[PDB]
Amino acid sequence: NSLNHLTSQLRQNFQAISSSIQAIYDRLDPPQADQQVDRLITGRLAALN
Amino acid sequence: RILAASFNKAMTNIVDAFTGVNDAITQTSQALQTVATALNKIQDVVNQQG
Amino acid sequence: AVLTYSSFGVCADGSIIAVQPRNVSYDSVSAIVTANLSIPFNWTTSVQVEYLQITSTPIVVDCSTYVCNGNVRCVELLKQYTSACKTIEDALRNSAML
Amino acid sequence: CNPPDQLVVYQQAVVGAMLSENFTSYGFSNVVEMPKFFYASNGTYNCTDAVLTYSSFGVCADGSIIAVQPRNVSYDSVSAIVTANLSIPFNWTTSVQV
Amino acid sequence: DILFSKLVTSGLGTVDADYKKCTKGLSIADLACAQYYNGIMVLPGVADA
Amino acid sequence: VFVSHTLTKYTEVRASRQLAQQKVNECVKSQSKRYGFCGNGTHIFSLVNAAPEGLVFLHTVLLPTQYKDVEAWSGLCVDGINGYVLRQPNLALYKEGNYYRITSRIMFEPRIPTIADFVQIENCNVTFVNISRSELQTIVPEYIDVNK
Amino acid sequence: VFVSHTLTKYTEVRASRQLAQQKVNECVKSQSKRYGFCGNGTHIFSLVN
Amino acid sequence: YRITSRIMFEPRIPTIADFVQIENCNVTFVNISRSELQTIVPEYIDVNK
Amino acid sequence: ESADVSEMLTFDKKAFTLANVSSFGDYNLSSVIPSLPRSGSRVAGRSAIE
Amino acid sequence: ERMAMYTGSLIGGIALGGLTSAASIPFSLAIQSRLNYVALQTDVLQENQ
Ligand SMILES: *[C@@H]1O[C@H](CO)[C@@H](O[C@@H]2O[C@H](CO)[C@@H](O[C@@H]3O[C@H](CO)[C@@H](O)[C@H](O)[C@@H]3O)[C@H](O)[C@H]2NC(C)=O)[C@H](O)[C@H]1NC(C)=O
Ligand SMILES: *[C@@H]1O[C@H](CO)[C@@H](O[C@@H]2O[C@H](CO)[C@@H](O[C@@H]3O[C@H](CO)[C@@H](O)[C@H](O)[C@@H]3O)[C@H](O)[C@H]2NC(C)=O)[C@H](O)[C@H]1NC(C)=O
Ligand SMILES: *[C@@H]1O[C@H](CO)[C@@H](O[C@@H]2O[C@H](CO)[C@@H](O)[C@H](O)[C@H]2NC(C)=O)[C@H](O)[C@H]1NC(C)=O
Ligand SMILES: *[C@@H]1O[C@H](CO)[C@@H](O[C@@H]2O[C@H](CO)[C@@H](O)[C@H](O)[C@H]2NC(C)=O)[C@H](O)[C@H]1NC(C)=O
Ligand SMILES: *[C@@H]1O[C@H](CO)[C@@H](O[C@@H]2O[C@H](CO)[C@@H](O)[C@H](O)[C@H]2NC(C)=O)[C@H](O)[C@H]1NC(C)=O
Ligand SMILES: *[C@@H]1O[C@H](CO)[C@@H](O[C@@H]2O[C@H](CO)[C@@H](O)[C@H](O)[C@H]2NC(C)=O)[C@H](O)[C@H]1NC(C)=O
Ligand SMILES: *[C@@H]1O[C@H](CO)[C@@H](O[C@@H]2O[C@H](CO)[C@@H](O)[C@H](O)[C@H]2NC(C)=O)[C@H](O)[C@H]1NC(C)=O
Ligand SMILES: *[C@@H]1O[C@H](CO)[C@@H](O[C@@H]2O[C@H](CO)[C@@H](O)[C@H](O)[C@H]2NC(C)=O)[C@H](O)[C@H]1NC(C)=O
Ligand SMILES: *[C@@H]1O[C@H](CO)[C@@H](O)[C@H](O)[C@H]1NC(C)=O
Ligand SMILES: *[C@@H]1O[C@H](CO)[C@@H](O)[C@H](O)[C@H]1NC(C)=O
Ligand SMILES: *[C@@H]1O[C@H](CO)[C@@H](O)[C@H](O)[C@H]1NC(C)=O
Ligand SMILES: *[C@@H]1O[C@H](CO)[C@@H](O)[C@H](O)[C@H]1NC(C)=O
Ligand SMILES: *[C@@H]1O[C@H](CO)[C@@H](O)[C@H](O)[C@H]1NC(C)=O
Ligand SMILES: *[C@@H]1O[C@H](CO)[C@@H](O)[C@H](O)[C@H]1NC(C)=O
Ligand SMILES: *[C@@H]1O[C@H](CO)[C@@H](O)[C@H](O)[C@H]1NC(C)=O
Ligand SMILES: *[C@@H]1O[C@H](CO)[C@@H](O)[C@H](O)[C@H]1NC(C)=O
Ligand SMILES: *[C@@H]1O[C@H](CO)[C@@H](O)[C@H](O)[C@H]1NC(C)=O
Ligand SMILES: *[C@@H]1O[C@H](CO)[C@@H](O)[C@H](O)[C@H]1NC(C)=O
Ligand SMILES: *[C@@H]1O[C@H](CO)[C@@H](O)[C@H](O)[C@H]1NC(C)=O
Repeated sequence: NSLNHLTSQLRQNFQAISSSIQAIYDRLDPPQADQQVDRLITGRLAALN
Repeated sequence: RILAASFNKAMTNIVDAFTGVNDAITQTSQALQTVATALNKIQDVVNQQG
Repeated sequence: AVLTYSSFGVCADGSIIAVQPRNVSYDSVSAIVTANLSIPFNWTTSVQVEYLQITSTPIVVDCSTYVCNGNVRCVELLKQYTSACKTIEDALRNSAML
Repeated sequence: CNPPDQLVVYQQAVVGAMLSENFTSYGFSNVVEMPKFFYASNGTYNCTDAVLTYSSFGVCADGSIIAVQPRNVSYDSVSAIVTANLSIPFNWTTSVQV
Repeated sequence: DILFSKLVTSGLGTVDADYKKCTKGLSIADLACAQYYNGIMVLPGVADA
Repeated sequence: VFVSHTLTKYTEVRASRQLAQQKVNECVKSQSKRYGFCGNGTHIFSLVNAAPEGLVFLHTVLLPTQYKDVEAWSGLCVDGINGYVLRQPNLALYKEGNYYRITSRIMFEPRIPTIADFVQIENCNVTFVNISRSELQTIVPEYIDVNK
Repeated sequence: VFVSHTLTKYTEVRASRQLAQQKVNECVKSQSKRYGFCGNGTHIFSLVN
Repeated sequence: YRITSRIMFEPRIPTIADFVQIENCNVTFVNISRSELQTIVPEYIDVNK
Repeated sequence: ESADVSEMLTFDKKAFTLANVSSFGDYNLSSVIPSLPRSGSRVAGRSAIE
Repeated sequence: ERMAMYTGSLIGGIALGGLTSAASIPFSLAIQSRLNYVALQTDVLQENQ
């Protein structure tokens, strides 16, 4: 139950374009992609906590 | 006989300590101190469920 | 002192004083030796109180009603979060049964 | 419009339901009134053993709801020093507890 | 009874709701019935009096 | 967040519930000698009552109020070749006036010395009571020197 | 989140504090015959610092 | 003969107070007569006989 | 947390005065006995292990 | 301060033997008394100390 909750949290977009980090860098310039990746970083660190 | 008389006195002070009619003198004994500790723990539990 | 924390305490008028440990006379193992021994001779009965919590009111929550408020369209969106409601409901129900 | 209900499952089957209204819902044919809810089951209330329990409530295999009672045991006692007839264990059996 | 009345009555605390009265509507729902509408069900105490 | 709050509280209650069951089995149903488990003195009996979300225990213990001084001795040495010590280590032999008595070290329970109260050992101590077979009656009133 | 960290740690300390009080009453003041409570052999006396 | 504690080797001279009488004997018991009981219990004097 | 810790911390002036190194004879207990207060205003200090 | 008084009292309590007028006993007697609690001592000269 604990592992399934942590792995499923990887599918969340956290109000970003996509949950895949590579997809963001394939669609935007680094100045704009970094701001959207930060949403995934903060959201995923919350799941680890 | 002395044991029974002492037990009856202690039981009376326990009920007095639960109500509060001897609050200003409850510090005179460690036995009455345990009642204060018990009441504090029950009060915490009663103030925590909600 | 009526209120205490660590080494500090306050009395009824509000003065702050240093609190001291309670006086207790430790019991001792009587020695097997030719000497003068002190043995308890008279007794008094003391009653002491202890409180221990043994139960907590179990609470169960229906995941569908709490998040969707009964909205039919909302419950269809909730089904995408396959592991969300099942994990919450299972955790609460098992704890209540045990 | 649709408040939540509770379903009782036993051996992969629904044996009863707890309802807030006096309706024979979920296809059950019998309904009884409990202190704080209605109970719908299909059973006949001619049982005394509960397969599932919670607090003071239990359900039999057929789904009838009954009040569970504390387990009856015989407490051990301190054999007093007095001139009278005393009872002393004479036979013993071996029991294994897990 | 002293330890159950002298201390603050848990009217605002965990008291199970009469589900049979919450859906009748014969009176405006109290704190217990209001929580039932949000899916919160306080089960009866295991320590039966 | 609510599940985290409830699960944490179940851990607190589960620990306290196990202690309460141990106190029911060891302080209420039985009499305990484990110091400090059922009060701070000599345990006699305990009572229990229902409390909000729990149990309340009323431990009944004995606290000493007065003490008695006795001139105790380690043992007896008879004829300088026979050594005797008390059968139980919690017993003490003491002199009261012209006679001798045996008492428990925990509670003052006077007892008349009997030959079954002693255990014979190979050697003697300097601190043992010097006595001969003929005078051992002063310590053990029932003793009779049959062989003499 | 901080309240959760402190309360969880207080659970660990509360359980370990009770064990410490039992070891003070049974191993330090008195002599214990409970096997394994105050070492792995015959207990004589215990010290605390 | 000597008597010792099983927990610690503490030799002791056998005294009549160290024994408890039972109804029957067992085949593995040490067979003596009343006349020779002194060899086991040095303080035993046969008053009768 | 401050209430149940205070209950555990008891004191006995009678037993405390036996904290000499001389009370134990051949048993070296100097590593655990309290240290002598350097300049008053206190009754004891940390031992050689603490 | 309270810790030093707490641990100091417990260490000193091992040297109490219940003597009249609170007189201290030689520590050899304290060990002998605690040994007797395990088994009744018959070694009169206490060579094992
Ligand atoms: C177990 O608990 C008792 C109860 O508190 C511990 O303290 C002792 O309690 C009695 C009263 O119940 C004290 O008696 C009083 O002492 C002062 C001494 O000057 C005297 O003025 C009073 O008239 C009365 O006799 C007793 O002294 C007190 N012990 C100490 C050291 O103050 C008791 O010590 C506890 N025992 C154990 C083994 O934990
Ligand atoms: C410990 O657990 C055992 C069971 O594992 C308890 O034994 C049960 O004790 C009750 C009360 O004595 C017995 O009930 C009585 O049985 C007789 C014969 O059937 C009947 O005439 C009485 O009216 C009553 O039903 C029960 O049969 C017995 N069960 C077993 C398996 O021995 C025991 O009481 C428990 N002891 C403690 C101290 O908790
Ligand atoms: C135990 O205490 C008794 C008194 O209760 C002591 O008796 C005194 O002993 C001294 C020895 O020099 C005499 O001068 C006194 O006259 C005695 N007093 C009485 C009233 O007889 C005794 O010495 C103590 N014994 C031990 C072994 O400690
Ligand atoms: C214990 O029980 C025995 C019987 O097992 C009692 O003996 C009876 O005593 C009365 C005394 O008036 C006699 O009338 C009966 O004839 C006796 N019965 C037998 C079978 O001898 C005895 O009284 C009881 N004693 C106690 C102290 O409880
Ligand atoms: C057994 O004898 C020894 C001596 O062989 C006793 O020890 C003496 O006891 C007195 C009184 O406390 C001391 O003043 C002596 O200094 C001790 N001598 C030694 C060599 O330690 C001992 O007390 C006796 N033991 C028992 C259990 O009676
Ligand atoms: C019991 O008698 C013995 C002697 O059989 C006494 O022990 C002697 O005491 C004197 C005086 O101090 C010493 O000079 C001897 O060397 C001791 N001899 C032995 C073998 O210990 C002893 O004092 C007497 N006991 C009592 C309690 O008075
Ligand atoms: C003590 O005496 C009894 C006498 O009966 C001995 O037991 C007998 O041993 C013989 C030889 O093995 C058997 O044939 C008898 O049938 C035994 N009788 C009993 C009591 O069953 C016993 O062995 C002797 N024990 C010792 C150690 O001397
Ligand atoms: C008891 O032990 C203490 C601590 O180990 C001893 O003190 C030490 O003694 C050695 C002797 O070589 C010195 O080097 C250390 O510097 C001392 N340390 C301290 C902190 O004082 C002490 O000598 C021992 N005493 C006895 C009687 O055995
Ligand atoms: C405990 O004992 C000390 C003296 O050793 C005394 O000063 C103190 O007041 C006593 N009790 C309390 C409760 O402070
Ligand atoms: C024990 O103390 C009580 C209370 O002071 C007293 O009434 C009683 O007589 C005393 N008993 C003895 C045997 O000294
Ligand atoms: C519930 O319905 C049954 C069947 O119609 C009826 O007999 C009973 O009186 C009803 N009870 C209540 C409390 O409505
Ligand atoms: C319960 O019994 C009724 C009675 O007709 C039956 O029709 C329904 O199928 C049964 N279903 C269950 C749950 O047993
Ligand atoms: C109830 O159960 C008993 C025992 O199985 C059975 O004999 C009886 O027919 C049932 N019905 C009634 C009304 O007692
Ligand atoms: C326990 O005892 C009660 C009262 O004597 C009795 O009615 C009941 O049938 C017994 N058994 C159970 C399981 O409650
Ligand atoms: C004890 O009970 C058993 C059956 O449980 C029986 O076989 C045995 O003979 C009994 N013993 C006595 C001594 O009554
Ligand atoms: C035997 O009894 C007499 C009294 O008839 C008594 O003088 C004598 O001392 C007793 N014998 C012993 C060894 O005490
Ligand atoms: C003492 O008892 C023995 C028997 O145990 C006997 O033979 C002896 O003669 C008696 N007298 C003496 C002085 O040993
Ligand atoms: C001694 O034994 C004989 C039998 O050998 C018996 O008659 C006598 O009564 C016994 N002595 C006593 C004092 O009973
Ligand atoms: C030990 O006791 C003596 C008594 O004279 C005292 O001088 C000494 O300072 C005490 N030790 C400590 C460490 O306080």
